[PDB]
Amino acid sequence: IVGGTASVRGEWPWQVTLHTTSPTQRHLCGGSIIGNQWILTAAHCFYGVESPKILRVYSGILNQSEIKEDTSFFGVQEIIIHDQYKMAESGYDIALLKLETTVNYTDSQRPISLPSKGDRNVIYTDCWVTGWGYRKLRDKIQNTLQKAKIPLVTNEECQKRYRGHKITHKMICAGYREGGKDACKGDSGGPLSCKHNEVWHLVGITSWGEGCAQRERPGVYTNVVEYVDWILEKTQA
Ligand SMILES: Nc1n[nH]c2cc(-c3[nH]c(CNC(=O)/C=C/c4cc(Cl)ccc4-n4cnnn4)nc3Cl)ccc12
Repeated sequence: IVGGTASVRGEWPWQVTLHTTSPTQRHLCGGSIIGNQWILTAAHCFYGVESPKILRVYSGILNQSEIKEDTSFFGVQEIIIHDQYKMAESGYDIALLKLETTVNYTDSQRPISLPSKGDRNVIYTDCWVTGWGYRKLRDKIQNTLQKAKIPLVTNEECQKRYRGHKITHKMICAGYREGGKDACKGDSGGPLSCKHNEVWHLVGITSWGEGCAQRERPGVYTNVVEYVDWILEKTQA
């Protein structure tokens, strides 16, 4: 996260850190708890992941440094990537992780609601991007989960900033005209969380952008509301 601040313990309890363990253990991507056995994340996270066997999902983490050889984690039973996914910038950047067991929810590990039936035309004005990603293009994974408030932009404005890409209704963009706050490398797969009537909703999944926090280059997120039917089909199968 560029231009962000440190979170405190319990602040973003749906946020997970997805680790790979091959060839060494490290943070790969963010994700969001959406059910007791379900994480929603980005499809691009699994480029070069040989199988679910090497993945570990950690919940209830503020600092990457908390994770040691005895820290509990959830195994991944299945990775469900959207069947139309090819590359982040072309869309369908969405994946479900089915966990090997159920999360018992606690103050530190909580679900976030999907955008609700009947809310398709809500204007979200309180949206936040979170993660352990870089603070600039050439950086490192951060120890403490970072947060930044970022305004949504219209798809029409977003398309005008990305004339080399197809910005579709299945994407949502967020950024400041003058830049300075954004997601960056290592934030992908995590949430764009928006609060409406004091309830958090998973509005976006961090996906891609041109640079990080540049002027007139909003971050591009998977528009979760346009995948609710897909999510419900996969999580009810
Ligand atoms: N353990 C690790 N050390 N170093 C790492 C790097 C990565 C990593 N992830 C990605 C995937 N993209 C993203 O996370 C977010 C992109 C991104 C998203 C928005 Cl909304 C706006 C601008 C973005 N931009 C970021 N950079 N150019 N644009 N690329 C890299 Cl490289 C993952 C893990 C580690």
